[PDB]
Amino acid sequence: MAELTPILPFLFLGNEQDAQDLDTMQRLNIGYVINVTTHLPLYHYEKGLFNYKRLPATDSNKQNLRQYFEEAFEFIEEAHQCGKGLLIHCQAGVSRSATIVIAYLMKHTRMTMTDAYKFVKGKRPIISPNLNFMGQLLEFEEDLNNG
Repeated sequence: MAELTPILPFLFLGNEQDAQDLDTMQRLNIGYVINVTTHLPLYHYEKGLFNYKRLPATDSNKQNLRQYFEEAFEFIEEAHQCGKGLLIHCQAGVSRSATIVIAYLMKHTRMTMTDAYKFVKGKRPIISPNLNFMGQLLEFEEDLNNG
C-alpha cells in the first residue's frame, strides 16, 4: 500500500505498482527507470517513453549489490544532468532499491550511512535493507571515507 516516495526532486523510490503508473511517472517528469530485480518486467518498455536499466539482483543474504552502485549512480546522474527524473524500484521498495538510494545519497550528497538511512526511512518508513546489504553499505561508507 505504500505510496511512491520522492527522495530528491529528480529521484523517486517505489515498488512494482509505482513502476506501472505511466501517468504519474510522466507527471513527475520521469524519463528514466531502474528496475532492481531479476524477474519483474520493465513495465511499459514497448512504449519507448523511458530509458531503462535493470540491476538483476535478488534480495538474498548473498547478493552483491555493491557491484551495481556505480552503474546506478551514473544513470541517476544522467537523468539529473538533463533535467529529468528517475524512478528506482524493486518489488516492495523495501530492501533492494532502498539500498541503492541510500548508497547514492552517501556518495552524491555526502551523507554518512546513518544520515542517509534516516533520510530515506523518514520519507519511506517501510524501508528495511537486509543485513547483507547493510554490511555492504557500511563497507561502502568506509570506501567513500577513504576515497
